Amino acid sequence: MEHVAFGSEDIENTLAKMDDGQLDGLAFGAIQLDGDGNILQYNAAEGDITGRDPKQVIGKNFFKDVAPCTDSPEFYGKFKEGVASGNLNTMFEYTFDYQMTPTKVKVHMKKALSGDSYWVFVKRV
Ligand SMILES: *C(=O)/C=C/c1ccc(O)cc1
Repeated sequence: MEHVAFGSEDIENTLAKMDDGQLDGLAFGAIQLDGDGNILQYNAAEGDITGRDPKQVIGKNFFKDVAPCTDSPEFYGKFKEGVASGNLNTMFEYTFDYQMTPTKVKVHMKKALSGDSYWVFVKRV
């Protein structure tokens, strides 16, 4: 397991250093999106929660295709606001329920160090 806690203050720095196998070693789900919501990275822990194949969701749109329950002011709205302001860093509870059993989670969204890149981190609650 990679030695990284969900919600860490410097999580973006740690993950900037990681390859795919490393991201798959995290204790929590990790998705990297571009500013339009297209899926750049998706780790094994996230697929364990959602039943999505991390190898195949890459390239799809998280808000339009994969996770319509997040296409809402409460999730997508916060993403959009943080992308626009340039300082995305927000945490909230949510329920994921499209093509998976309804699952309560805690979500942390945070701007990545690489350009036009934004993390969505997920753990069960
Ligand atoms: C609601 O439709 C949420 C769906 C979902 C959330 C997170 C994922 O990684 C995959 C699907």
